[PDB]
Amino acid sequence: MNTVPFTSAPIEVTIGIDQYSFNVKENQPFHGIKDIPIGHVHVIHFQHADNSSMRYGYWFDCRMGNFYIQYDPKDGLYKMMEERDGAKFENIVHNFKERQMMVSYPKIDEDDTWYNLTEFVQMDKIRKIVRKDENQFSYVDSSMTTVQENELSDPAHSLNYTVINFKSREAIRPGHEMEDFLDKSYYLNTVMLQGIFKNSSNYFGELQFAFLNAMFFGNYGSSLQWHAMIELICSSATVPKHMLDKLDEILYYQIKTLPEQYSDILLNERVWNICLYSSFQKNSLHNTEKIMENKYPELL
Amino acid sequence: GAMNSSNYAELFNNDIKLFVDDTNVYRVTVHKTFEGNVATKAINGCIFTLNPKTGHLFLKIIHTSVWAGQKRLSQLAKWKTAEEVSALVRSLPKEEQPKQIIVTRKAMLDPLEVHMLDFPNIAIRPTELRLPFSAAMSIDKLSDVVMKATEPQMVLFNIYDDWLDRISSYTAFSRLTLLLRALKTNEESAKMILLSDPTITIKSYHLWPSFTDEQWITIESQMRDLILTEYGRKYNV
Ligand SMILES: COc1ccc(N=O)c(O)c1
Repeated sequence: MNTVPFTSAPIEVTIGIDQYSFNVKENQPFHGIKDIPIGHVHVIHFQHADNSSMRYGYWFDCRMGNFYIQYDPKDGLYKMMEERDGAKFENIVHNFKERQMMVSYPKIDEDDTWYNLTEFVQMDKIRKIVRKDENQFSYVDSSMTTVQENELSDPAHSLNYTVINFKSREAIRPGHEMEDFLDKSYYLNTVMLQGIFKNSSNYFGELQFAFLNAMFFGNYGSSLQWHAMIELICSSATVPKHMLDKLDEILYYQIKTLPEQYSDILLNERVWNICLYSSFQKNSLHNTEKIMENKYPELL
Repeated sequence: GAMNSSNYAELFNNDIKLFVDDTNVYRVTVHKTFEGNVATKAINGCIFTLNPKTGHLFLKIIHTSVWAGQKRLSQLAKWKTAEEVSALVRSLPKEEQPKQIIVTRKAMLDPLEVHMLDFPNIAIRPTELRLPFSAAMSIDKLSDVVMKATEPQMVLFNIYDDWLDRISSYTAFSRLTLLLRALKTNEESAKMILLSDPTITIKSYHLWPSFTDEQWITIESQMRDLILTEYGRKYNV
């Protein structure tokens, strides 16, 4: 189990750690989060009590370094930093645990939710979508735009998701216009899976990361990317059977985790109705269709 | 975006543009089978691709053999239209290629956009306007060449005959839509009006009769009467 200590909490803030969250009051004696499960990426995220504008946070993997949080009163945010001095850090952490100034990552033992949301997400792939090579952790916020969004403006603060565009020369083979537009299998299997992602695990990893950024930060370009990646699979007549079964599991846990009150803004009516009821894979997503129909029958 | 009631004189500026109407590409007759089921038989069709400024009509004849062994023909027809329009554009010299193509039916947008990916600077536009081009097959010479075709064929016409010698494009298009609107509402009466006077003939190289300026005003007024008549016969007014 790993620990992310906090130097202090000088401003009142709601802190998230993965799908959990808690409120910290202005200058409350809070010194971090302990008992963080090893083996998964994690995200620690923030929403200030006095300006809910800009949810922001940090993706990290405790196996890659010792990380802590420190408020910067000049830039006005909680910043993740890495401590290279391992003994300084163990020293800091041990003192804060002895004084019981830390919240415990509150994982129920039955619960596989976080694993199921991050199964294919790798820190190495996050760091290629979020480019800031001097840090081992990645900052994301509500306002960051995607490469695709910028094409339609600061490139250093962009989310470099894989561009997917159904009416593009990449998506459409000369001479197979109708075939390729109505059945996206070429674009999914040859262009994206074989060509760009290399394998379905990397594809699902980016799909999962896009969802989590949409959910945790309200990042609109991330929600667009998540829906495009779902639509590309559902709009393909030929999909490896293992991918369809895994996609059903992935989407099920994403829909299960979504706050009931954010479904109006995080779920695209067209994509979901098309995917569950009109597409080639209309009959291949049983678990996702069941939870969607019981939880969000309005959208449909 | 869409060409509507507010932005149509753009039809007659000097940016090359084409209307594309696909309503006569896939044509069928429905009939009973010996077993009392229903079946269709395709007949030859055509793409109606028109420069409204010059009157140049690129009539691509769609021979029934293009449907042989194909499924979902109404969907295929839109993609075949887009394939042929794209082929036409590529066949034209660069300085003759359109800047815009306006499709009369919105279902042509995605097929044409996808076929024209190589031409990102050609704008593909819908129109809220209700243009009467489905009635093109009521023009005897166009119907004749479509039905006589035994293979795919492109035939070029000027749908304005020599009108542009005497009137503007604006007025010429105006006349064409009125003629076609009349043929669409009551083809029999429309053709009666156009040929009632055997002394006015259609030149071998023309589609419409050789009306004087004054006779065109009469004709035009008779076509408006006919359209209003049918509007009353229809709605009882
Ligand atoms: C002279 O231009 C036009 C353009 C559209 C028309 N009807 O939709 C029309 O009759 C005349």
